[PDB]
Amino acid sequence: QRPAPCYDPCEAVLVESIPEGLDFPSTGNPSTSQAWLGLLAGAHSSLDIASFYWTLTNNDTHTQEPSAQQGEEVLRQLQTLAPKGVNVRIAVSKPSGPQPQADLQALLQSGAQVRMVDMQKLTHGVLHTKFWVVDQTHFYLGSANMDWRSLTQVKELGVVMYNCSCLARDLTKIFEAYWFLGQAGSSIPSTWPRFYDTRYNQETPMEICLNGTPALAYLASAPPPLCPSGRTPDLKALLNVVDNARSFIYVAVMNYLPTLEFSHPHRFWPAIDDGLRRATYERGVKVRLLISCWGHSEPSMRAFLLSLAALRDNHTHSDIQVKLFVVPADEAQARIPYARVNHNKYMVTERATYIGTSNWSGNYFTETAGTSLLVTQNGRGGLRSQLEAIFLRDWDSPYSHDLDTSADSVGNACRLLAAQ
Amino acid sequence: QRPAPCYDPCEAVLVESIPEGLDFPNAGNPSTSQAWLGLLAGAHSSLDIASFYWTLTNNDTHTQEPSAQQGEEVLRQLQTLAPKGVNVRIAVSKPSGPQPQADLQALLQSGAQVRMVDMQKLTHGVLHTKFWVVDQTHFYLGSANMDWRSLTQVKELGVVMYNCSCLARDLTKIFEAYWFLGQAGSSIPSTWPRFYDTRYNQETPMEICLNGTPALAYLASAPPPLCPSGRTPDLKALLNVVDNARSFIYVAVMNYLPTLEFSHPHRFWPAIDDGLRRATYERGVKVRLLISCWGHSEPSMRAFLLSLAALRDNHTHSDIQVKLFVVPADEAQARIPYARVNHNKYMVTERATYIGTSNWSGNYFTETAGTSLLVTQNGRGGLRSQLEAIFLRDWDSPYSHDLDTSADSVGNACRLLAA
Ligand SMILES: *[C@@H]1O[C@H](CO)[C@@H](O[C@@H]2O[C@H](CO)[C@@H](O[C@H]3O[C@H](CO[C@H]4O[C@H](CO[C@H]5O[C@H](CO)[C@@H](O)[C@H](O)[C@@H]5O)[C@@H](O)[C@H](O)[C@@H]4O)[C@@H](O)[C@H](O[C@H]4O[C@H](CO)[C@@H](O)[C@H](O)[C@@H]4O)[C@@H]3O)[C@H](O)[C@H]2NC(C)=O)[C@H](O)[C@H]1NC(C)=O
Ligand SMILES: *[C@@H]1O[C@H](CO)[C@@H](O[C@@H]2O[C@H](CO)[C@@H](O[C@H]3O[C@H](CO[C@H]4O[C@H](CO[C@H]5O[C@H](CO)[C@@H](O)[C@H](O)[C@@H]5O)[C@@H](O)[C@H](O)[C@@H]4O)[C@@H](O)[C@H](O[C@H]4O[C@H](CO)[C@@H](O)[C@H](O)[C@@H]4O)[C@@H]3O)[C@H](O)[C@H]2NC(C)=O)[C@H](O)[C@H]1NC(C)=O
Ligand SMILES: *[C@@H]1O[C@H](CO)[C@@H](O[C@@H]2O[C@H](CO)[C@@H](O)[C@H](O)[C@H]2NC(C)=O)[C@H](O)[C@H]1NC(C)=O
Ligand SMILES: *[C@@H]1O[C@H](CO)[C@@H](O[C@@H]2O[C@H](CO)[C@@H](O)[C@H](O)[C@H]2NC(C)=O)[C@H](O)[C@H]1NC(C)=O
Ligand SMILES: [Mg+2]
Ligand SMILES: [Mg+2]
Ligand SMILES: [Mn+2]
Ligand SMILES: [Mn+2]
Repeated sequence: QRPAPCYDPCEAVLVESIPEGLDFPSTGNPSTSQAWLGLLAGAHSSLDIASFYWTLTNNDTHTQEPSAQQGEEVLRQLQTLAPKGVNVRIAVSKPSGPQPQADLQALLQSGAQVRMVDMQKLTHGVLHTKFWVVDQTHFYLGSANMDWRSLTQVKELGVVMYNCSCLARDLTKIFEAYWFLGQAGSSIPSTWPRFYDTRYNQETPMEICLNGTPALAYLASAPPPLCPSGRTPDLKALLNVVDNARSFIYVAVMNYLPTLEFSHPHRFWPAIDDGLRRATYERGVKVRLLISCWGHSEPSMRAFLLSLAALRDNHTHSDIQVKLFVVPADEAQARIPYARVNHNKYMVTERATYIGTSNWSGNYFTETAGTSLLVTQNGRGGLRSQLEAIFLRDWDSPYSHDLDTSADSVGNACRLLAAQ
Repeated sequence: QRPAPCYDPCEAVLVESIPEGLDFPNAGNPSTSQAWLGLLAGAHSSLDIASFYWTLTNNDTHTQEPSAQQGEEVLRQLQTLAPKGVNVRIAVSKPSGPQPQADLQALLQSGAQVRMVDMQKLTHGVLHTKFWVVDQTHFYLGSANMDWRSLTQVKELGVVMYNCSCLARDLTKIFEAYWFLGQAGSSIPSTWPRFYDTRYNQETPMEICLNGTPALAYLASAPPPLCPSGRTPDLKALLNVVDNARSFIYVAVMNYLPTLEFSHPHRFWPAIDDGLRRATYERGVKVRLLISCWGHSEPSMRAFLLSLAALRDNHTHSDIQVKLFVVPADEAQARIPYARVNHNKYMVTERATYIGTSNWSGNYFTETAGTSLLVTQNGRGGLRSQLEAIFLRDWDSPYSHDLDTSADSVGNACRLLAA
């Protein structure tokens, strides 16, 4: 019945990017930059990267920002891997139109292998997933793109799992589907071959030793056409955490919208929304939704968030709260394209950890590629409590604002607030 | 494979009860009282009544109100039918606990047949339906209970369909299920016998001649265990109207709650709520929900109504609006038990009419008995526009209030306002 357990000494580390000038007067996590540099320096045999886009340099973004140095160093170290014998495979989303690929050209010339995946053709989605698998042993999974802005100008949340080969090998099965689909002539197979299958899923998670105590872990993926036998869909894994919570659900995600954003005519998509309403009304669960806001936020988000916030009622014990996280910007930072936003995508409850790559609207679960890590672990003081502390740090910070906040007071453009 | 059309000269009349003191300047339907007295006077062979409870007299309600006299006259006329040869059959919900039944005892003594239906035992619900079928030819369907207060002290909305035997016989099939289950030793049959089945439903409605022009009509019923082959469930019919609307949905219902109420564990029930959200967001449908409010209103409705009201956004063209209809009550009116509230339960769109007996929460569609009339009819005017005109009269009146209105300022106690 149950699959084999894992004997590897798995260790998980939450890693963040904190934008320049964002201050939290309190503990510290290793930075995305530091963690990535360490992974690269120790890579000896293989590196697989699932990626959305590559802008690791100032030239890529047509900027002259000092704070692009960290991404430029990442690209410099990446270029050293293939010449020293590491097998580098990079899957990247096919861009919407003509676009130079200076980073990937440089990596190809160093000996890395690169394939573009045309998710638009295959599923009408895009390859939005961000992860690394290093020597079939460690992996990074999280919000940070292959982007210098993802290190110093955008807030990111991810995890690095070290020394955990069983789960690294499991994640590689998700990578291999991108790798297969990046080849000329590819199409979605009606049945994925058995070597894509996994035994480790919602019904039977992987038993691992995580920081020296037992834990249950599995990896979910999207979209459904890429799901082989045994692989839990991302949406199912997410809703299972929501449905199982009995005390609180804390969600930090850049975008939340109960719609199929890009499909015509536009379509209502209440899967997650009704899950949250069911949790608070049926089980008294305290729901806190921390949504990001910047100049590029879809303004239709505001009415849907107000609709959830209205479900606060002392007598039913319904208790959903919404705040908007806004990264401030000064004049120089405002000139950097697509920067100064909180990019995290995660959920934590009193009993479970969910760390994802996708924003929370319907296309990310039906058409677009993504991956999430799901962990449960008995006891206190582990990965789950560390992620809860990050959430509460952000939730309580001066960068989080109620929906009635004056837009002219938050330090960056925010479309989801009124002038009132 | 379409079923036979009806050849009867069907004629529909909307009938209301307007509580004493409720004024609408310059807005003219026969009252429930008048319509019921007309049906009783003309009845020559049969009267079937589905009913929730009977309090047609002052003594029933322990009051001394002159406005009870219309209900008392209805009871006096009901007592004349069986002695004159009319077969009277009355189905009534079994009360929660012991209660006197003065009205039904008087009707039994006159020769009427009365059966009490234990819906609590059968389905964990109650027999909430209100309708009359007269001479297998006419019927009343609507919100009014067999209650003197339903004539003069509560606002009611119903319809009388005259001269329409095909549809009246169709409604009797729903009555016959109540009538069977009100017999000692009854149980829900695993399959209902064929004589309960109907051919007229959402997929193939009855073709009738309604006020001289073609129309499509059918009758939906609740709960599912009482549905024989062919009978559309109330919830399916309701959601079909919501899902087919392309311009507006106007709903006037006493209670709206997206829950399976008084269930513990509490159960969320978004069937209708999500249909309205889908309509406004996907199709740009303008939704107006007119919910009643009084001192007995369940206070948890407020958060769910505010949650719908938040979905108004210029650029998505989402446009849901909520108001509360409050019937004023002075200190004398407030001494009357369970009065001074708007009882209507109906929905109208730019293309369809829905008139029901149930409030809009989950138990009414899963466990409790109810019935609704569904009509579509090509053309301007008609029943549909008459019901729309009633809705807008109420919506625009000084008795309808936005959810940010002070609770001091609506003329009666209202639990859904913050003050
Ligand atoms: C499961 O197991 C794993 C593996 O063991 C555990 O992960 C470990 O967690 C440790 C936390 O106890 C963590 O410890 C470090 O965390 C922080 C990261 O330090 C890094 O950055 C520092 C600062 O870098 C800035 O400054 C330098 C110079 O000042 C600049 O060059 C640079 O550009 C930056 O601007 C460096 O100084 C470090 O050398 C390191 O590179 C640090 O904050 C920690 O140090 C201090 O932390 C406390 C409180 O924050 C201070 O009060 C105290 O003085 C410490 O000096 C510390 O170095 C481990 O790094 C991490 N391991 C790995 C491999 O990442 C999981 O926690 C565990 N989970 C459980 C138990 O649930
Ligand atoms: C499909 O066909 C059906 C069948 O014909 C149509 O139904 C008919 O609709 C008619 C509407 O034009 C309607 O006509 C009358 O409607 C009103 C109701 O009249 C009744 O009540 C009056 C009220 O008087 C009482 O008022 C107080 C209230 O506090 C009482 O306490 C007290 O007892 C008073 O007596 C009575 O006076 C009437 O005798 C009657 O019982 C009336 O207001 C209408 O009268 C006005 O209009 C006429 C001419 O239009 C004027 O001459 C008059 O002076 C008034 O201004 C009117 O008589 C029919 O009653 C109704 N038929 C049935 C059987 O119900 C549907 O409308 C049709 N649908 C469509 C879409 O076409
Ligand atoms: C992953 O496993 C390696 C072993 O392969 C760990 O490295 C050892 O760490 C201990 C404690 O710091 C040292 O005593 C050993 O000398 C190290 N050996 C080697 C070969 O490096 C490493 O610390 C583990 N990583 C994490 C994050 O737990
Ligand atoms: C229901 O059917 C009866 C029977 O035809 C209709 O009553 C007739 O109406 C005409 C037209 O006004 C009168 O001239 C006749 O005298 C009536 N006959 C009888 C026996 O009453 C009646 O109008 C129909 N519609 C309604 C709403 O009752
Ligand atoms: Mg999915
Ligand atoms: Mg039903
Ligand atoms: Mn769980
Ligand atoms: Mn319709």
